Amino acid sequence: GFTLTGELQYLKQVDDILRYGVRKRDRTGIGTLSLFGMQARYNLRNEFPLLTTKRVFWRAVVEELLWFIRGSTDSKELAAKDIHIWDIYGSSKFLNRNGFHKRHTGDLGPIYGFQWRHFGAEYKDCQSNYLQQGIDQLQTVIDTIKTNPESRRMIISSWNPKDIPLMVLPPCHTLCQFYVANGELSCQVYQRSGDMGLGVPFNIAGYALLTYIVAHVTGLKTGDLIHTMGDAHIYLNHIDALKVQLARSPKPFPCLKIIRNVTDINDFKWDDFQLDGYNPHPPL
Amino acid sequence: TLTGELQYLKQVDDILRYGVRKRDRTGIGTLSLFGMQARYNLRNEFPLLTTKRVFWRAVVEELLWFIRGSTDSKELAAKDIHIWDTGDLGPIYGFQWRHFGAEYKDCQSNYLQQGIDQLQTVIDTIKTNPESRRMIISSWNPKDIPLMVLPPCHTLCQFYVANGELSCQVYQRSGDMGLGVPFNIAGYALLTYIVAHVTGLKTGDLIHTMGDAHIYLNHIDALKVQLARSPKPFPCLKIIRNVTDINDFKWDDFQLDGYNPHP
Ligand SMILES: O=c1[nH]c(=O)n([C@H]2C[C@H](O)[C@@H](COP(=O)(O)O)O2)cc1/C=C/Br
Repeated sequence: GFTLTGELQYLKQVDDILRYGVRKRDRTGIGTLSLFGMQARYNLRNEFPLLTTKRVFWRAVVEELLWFIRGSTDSKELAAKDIHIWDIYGSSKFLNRNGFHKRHTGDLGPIYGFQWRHFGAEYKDCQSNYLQQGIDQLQTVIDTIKTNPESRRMIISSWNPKDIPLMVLPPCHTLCQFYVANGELSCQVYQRSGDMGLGVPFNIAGYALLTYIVAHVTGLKTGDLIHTMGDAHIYLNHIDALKVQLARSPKPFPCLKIIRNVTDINDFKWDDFQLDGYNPHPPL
Repeated sequence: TLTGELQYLKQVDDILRYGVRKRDRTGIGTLSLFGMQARYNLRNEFPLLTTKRVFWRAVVEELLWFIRGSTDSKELAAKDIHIWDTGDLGPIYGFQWRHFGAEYKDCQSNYLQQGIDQLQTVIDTIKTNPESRRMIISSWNPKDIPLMVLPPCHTLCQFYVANGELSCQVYQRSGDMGLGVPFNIAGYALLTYIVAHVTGLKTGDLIHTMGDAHIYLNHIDALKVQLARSPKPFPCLKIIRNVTDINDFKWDDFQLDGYNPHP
């Protein structure tokens, strides 16, 4: 291979946004450097693509995925586990200032988890029960992988325009596609908007984890994660930090082991995962 | 740092040299690679492949068929274009582009003001919030998919403005390099030209992303021939009339110059 992969390509990406990126006025008010249309390959064979040049909150990644898997959209459940990444959007101050004054605290609307397990259902609130409503994208993929893995139609999309106005924020990782070859599960994720500073390393971990999880329950080996994105951007108030992180040579990716033989997609716990060798670089 | 049609050709070559044995949905064998991407420049050129003649008139008429939200294949046959061959194809691209989330009945029923007009929405957003990262047209509707004759290959696309130029990245889940992909490239390259013209913007890049990029085992020889050929300079597409309405485009409004494909 003469083309970069893994954390080298990620760093290759932030570098290009730093030299060729375009300054644009962002929704949040603060400016960003932007490039459009990127793609990075992350090998999943015998290693886990958890970025090492700066520490990734691994436990939040795990809990958020299981939070997606159970169809949940109540940020309080994450905060009940000291995972406060969605707390801002669940907070009462945000909900009222953004037209969601009738919704109760934590109600994130029809976010990822809802679209994953019940796409098409009419959303009520994060407390409601929606079982056997909508379309279970996650479970149809698992069924298709077991029945007809040659399929090129194994996709999970969160982009529901009809439900989007109810969402606190449009799905950044809009969809992913699974792919099976040589009894080896692969997964490409399309990310419409990717903040290189915060979200992108967090998402890469999640969809790598998701591929590991699905490949687990389907008896398949993990192939590759392909991280495709649209508006690849770097917030201007992060440039100084990203250039310091840029000089760090990334360490060997860690191992991921599942200590239990989970057969049910909903039956995964935080205590099921073993991460060996994660020795990221010291903070700023 | 590989430009133009050579991007497509290297992709073809890679799936032949590095491609994986994977079975097609119909039973035939294919060579496959998961995850690819190509950047086609739209500045003073149009990425219509030259190493093989592409059905230019169906690219245009199908798009204008998508734009007016038609799911009737008889509408394309009425212009001697039968690439979709009574009539009712189910809630395909046209119904998803203009009426996403509406209740589909048949190809003759009316869906105006029903569902969500993604196409006009991204148009409005370009004139209003060109810095938006949410300008997306998705054709993937798990609800309506079992009623489609064929699931959408081009799942979605995202538009992007920078320095007055309009760029589009399209996600194609499944790419037959032998036939589909070339027709598809020009399909979304043409789309960018249309939305740019309406919005008054320039044309940036078509970013072409693929999932299962594959080659059928019949087409190997016929692609080994095409790869032997030398690429030729891309044509120049000119929108000859000043159209303001996305629905006001006709075949006569397009002038394709300098297209010299191989036999
Ligand atoms: O636009 C296209 N481009 C393409 O390559 N193809 C090709 C891609 C693939 O071989 C086949 C689609 O079958 P599945 O992937 O669903 O099993 O047709 C098809 C289309 C039309 C889609 Br409607």
